[PDB]
Amino acid sequence: HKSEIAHRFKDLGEEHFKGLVLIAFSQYLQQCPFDEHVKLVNELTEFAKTCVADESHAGCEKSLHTLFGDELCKVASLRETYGDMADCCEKQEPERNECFLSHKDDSPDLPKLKPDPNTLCDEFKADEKKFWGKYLYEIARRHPYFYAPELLYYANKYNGVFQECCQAEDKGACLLPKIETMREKVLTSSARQRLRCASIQKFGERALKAWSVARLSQKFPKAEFVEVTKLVTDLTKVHKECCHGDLLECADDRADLAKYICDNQDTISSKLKECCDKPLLEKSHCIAEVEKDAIPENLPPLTADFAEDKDVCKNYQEAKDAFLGSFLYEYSRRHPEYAVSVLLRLAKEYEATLEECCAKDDPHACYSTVFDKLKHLVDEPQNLIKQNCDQFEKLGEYGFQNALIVRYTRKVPQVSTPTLVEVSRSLGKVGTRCCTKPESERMPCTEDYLSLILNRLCVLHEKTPVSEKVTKCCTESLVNRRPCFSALTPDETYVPKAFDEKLFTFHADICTLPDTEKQIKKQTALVELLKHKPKATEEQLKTVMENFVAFVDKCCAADDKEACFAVEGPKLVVSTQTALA
Ligand SMILES: [Au+]
Ligand SMILES: [Mg+2]
Repeated sequence: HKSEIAHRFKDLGEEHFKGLVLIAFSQYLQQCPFDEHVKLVNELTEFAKTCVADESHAGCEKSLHTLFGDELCKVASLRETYGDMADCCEKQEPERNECFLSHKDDSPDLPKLKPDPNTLCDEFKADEKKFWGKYLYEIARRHPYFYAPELLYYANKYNGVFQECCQAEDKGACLLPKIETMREKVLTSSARQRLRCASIQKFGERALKAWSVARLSQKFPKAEFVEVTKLVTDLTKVHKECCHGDLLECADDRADLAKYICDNQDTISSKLKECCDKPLLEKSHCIAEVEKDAIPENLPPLTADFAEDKDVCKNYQEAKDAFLGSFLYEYSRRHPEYAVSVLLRLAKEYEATLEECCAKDDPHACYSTVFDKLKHLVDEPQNLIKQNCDQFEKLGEYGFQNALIVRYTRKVPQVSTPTLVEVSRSLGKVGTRCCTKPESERMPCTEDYLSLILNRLCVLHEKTPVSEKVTKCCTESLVNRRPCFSALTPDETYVPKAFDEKLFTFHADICTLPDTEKQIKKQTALVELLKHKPKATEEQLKTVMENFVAFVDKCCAADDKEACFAVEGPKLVVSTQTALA
């Protein structure tokens, strides 16, 4: 293929090709209408055909970055709509693309899609392929780093829901639990992916390679260290690809990996037959979430290769990363039950122990007892879960969430009120995800989800920074991010924010609000309280929360919504300044 774009079309087929390109446009230019995007997609798609006929046509030898980028620069409303993004056009590739990426909005502030059974069913029966595409649109433009192939898979599943439910009688009661389930999976899938993109973009491939080794050695402990390095290499490239935005190349390599993995399951995992039956995209999804394989029986103890062994310092100096990779693998395959995040912590620690012990007099005497500083980092996470699950069960979801709001607002009062609300809400849902799960399954479940959610915090923060505490924690480590935040305590350095009455005014429009957006208004007010009076003991906040509730309820159900929020509102406000010294 003297022509990359031709290659892609051949390799992917029109349907997906057309999808991935719409995703890309939707991800770079996030506030453009669906229509205007569809347009560009066909333009690029027609041309793609030109090149598959004539690999030698003018332009075909151009990179997919050049090509796609040139198209972006032709959008006429682009400076108007996107600002300093228009300036990226003045630049050569690959600086141009890099500039485009950096203008991707991680918090895009677009209407929260509140789905109507009846109307959505109409669009489906009408245009199934436009409906599918508009899904692709609306997700991708809200998740500009969403793993492109996986979002294809999700559009599929979304179609499978609507194709089935619009024929049931009570369409709504059929589909609405289904769209709700998926939604969580999609946000999880988004979160996971943005953490992959932040690994590479902020800590190098090295970082994301290790994230991999770990996870894969757990999935396929029956695989050689050779195999796993091949497998990793491949999957990192896919992820490097989807992150820098060459989505077609991404979707390709990923499918090539799926093909390879099934073409080799004999030297990877017994758990693969079920996956290696499916259609293209279903297959890859199933491989991702495969059952782990039984750990091989008679493996030596670790303590033999990496502590008892004589020439460990030596091997470590010979192939720094290989040796360390080796560790990560041997340790990862043995212990499926550890969280990935923990396993990697063990790895950096091991690295630290060797790096200190090697430049010493009697290096063996020093490193012999590494598995000692090592056990010490499997217990640290273990006690802080105990508390959380003790607290979740004793407070319920929304209640635990509010406790977290308080802890976080104290920890880093600096951070944007909107961020603290969204973050604390997600740390909350972790209770309901994990504490339910079997006592010993607990710590890994929580370690993974916190990994994502904390990254979300770092991602919103890095953009427009405020807390050196947040930044220090976000940048100093990737693995030790979670401990780093637990460590933080409130700042006597924090001068309390002044009283602003608009932060604690409640209009009769609090009863219009849905349950979710109702708690948010409430939770926001909690933050703005803790921000104004940071010293206030939960003693007081207790009756303050009981008080908003004494009031929201007394008016939202009063004879005249407003005459209440009118007079009874200011009452509450004078109240709480008398309440909080
Ligand atoms: Au636009
Ligand atoms: Mg390329």
